[PDB]
Amino acid sequence: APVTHIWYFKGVPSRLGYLLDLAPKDLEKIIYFAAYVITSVDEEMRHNELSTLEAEMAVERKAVEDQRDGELEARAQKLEADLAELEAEGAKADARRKVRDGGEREMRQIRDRAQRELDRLEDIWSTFTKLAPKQLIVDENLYRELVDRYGEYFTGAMGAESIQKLIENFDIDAEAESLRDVIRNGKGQKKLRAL
Amino acid sequence: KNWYVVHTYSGYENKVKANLEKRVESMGMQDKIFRVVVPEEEETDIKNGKKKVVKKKVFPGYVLVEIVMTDDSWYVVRNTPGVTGFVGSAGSGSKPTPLLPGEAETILKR
Amino acid sequence: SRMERVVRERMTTQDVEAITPQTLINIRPVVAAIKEFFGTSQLSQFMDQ
Amino acid sequence: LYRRVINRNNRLKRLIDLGAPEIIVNNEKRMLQESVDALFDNGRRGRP
DNA sequence: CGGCAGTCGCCGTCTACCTCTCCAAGAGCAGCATGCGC
DNA sequence: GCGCATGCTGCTCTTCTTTGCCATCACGGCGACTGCCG
RNA sequence: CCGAAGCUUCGGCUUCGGCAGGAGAGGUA
Repeated sequence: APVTHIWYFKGVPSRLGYLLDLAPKDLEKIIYFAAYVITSVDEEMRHNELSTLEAEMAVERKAVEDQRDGELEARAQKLEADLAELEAEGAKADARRKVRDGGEREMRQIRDRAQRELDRLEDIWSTFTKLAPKQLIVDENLYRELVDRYGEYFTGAMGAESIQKLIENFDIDAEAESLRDVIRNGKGQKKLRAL
Repeated sequence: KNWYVVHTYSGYENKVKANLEKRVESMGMQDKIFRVVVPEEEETDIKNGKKKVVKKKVFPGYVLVEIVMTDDSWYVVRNTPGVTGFVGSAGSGSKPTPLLPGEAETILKR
Repeated sequence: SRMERVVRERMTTQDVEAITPQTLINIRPVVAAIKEFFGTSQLSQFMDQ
Repeated sequence: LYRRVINRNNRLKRLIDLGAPEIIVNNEKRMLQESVDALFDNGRRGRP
């Protein structure tokens, strides 16, 4: 398996980090198998299946919400039937109101649960849509989720074998003229970074 | 109650096994650790009329031990005389990660 | 302290009713520490006569 | 340090050409990287 | 976005000569050799 | 008389780093950097 | 490279044998 020369990555400064435009902490995380990175993301198919998967994810979210509705329905119905067959006739209606409050707390719990699942799917969508090369993706769960749903288009892994791919698919000239353009018309500290 | 992995030195897989096994009973935790299996294969060392079938550990140094995730369970498991430490640095290396159940079943094919 | 750590770790892997003080005690760490102090040390110096 | 590098490389080769799960291979690759780093410059990262 | 100040790591710290001592071991895995039992 | 069991003995590695062990280390100059406040 | 032993035509030829790293402490100018 490929490895990385220590001289060109753990220095002051980091020459590999200066060439690849990455913080040294990110390089240390990628190299020592603690986080993922996206080597390349196809922009053609993605730019069409964008709307395609938009439709698909709308469908999915609808399904999710409807399943929530159905579970709610079932549980609520049963609970209410039970509490209606007996409005705590031994004391007062207030004991039935209290068990109904418990039931509504349960309802709100399930609500929050489903809502959080909805926003996690939202997060998924967000991350998958705006995805560019050189974007550290931590959390193995998220990575595997993305590689399950939209496993095509984007590619990436961790380790020095995943940095060999970034270096191999690198164009020196475009970055050189980009840096020269930044130095030509710029100020602040971005000029110092470009220098 | 998922199947986790652990790391031992070298040749200490069965010493680690016995140690953990007995400890779980003596230390009193017969409700978190449940099953321990050390994957092993086979090597035909026939001496032209004298078979052997010696231990050929497919994964030397790795003992997969099912364990309910807690804190004292982690203590007893990792501090058993012989184990170097846990596996699963996926998230920097804070907590172990449960081995993919399908991968566990495929490991337990034999 | 090293011998105490060893005996504490070994007290939970042996079987009861066969545990005796002579089987729980290891002498090697103590003699190793003593012979490391009296030999390769910066304060036990060769005498000048 | 050469013996360490050779041992880790041999274990990695045998584990890769066996159908091992991904977690164990990643652990072995990290350990090999650390061993090579210690060969070229001992003490720069982590402990000597 | 945009300054901003603490902070954290890495670099360096004179030349030549003399004498002495000390520098992983126990655990483990086979491989038999002979004694004891049926 | 033969098979099984247990002790001399070749014989080649093996020695981590958690909820642990470990205890610290000057002093000045320089440069990135990095969370933090505005 | 040194030693031992033979042939030696006196240029030499043949046999055998043989090695030297680190850490710490104290001292002189």
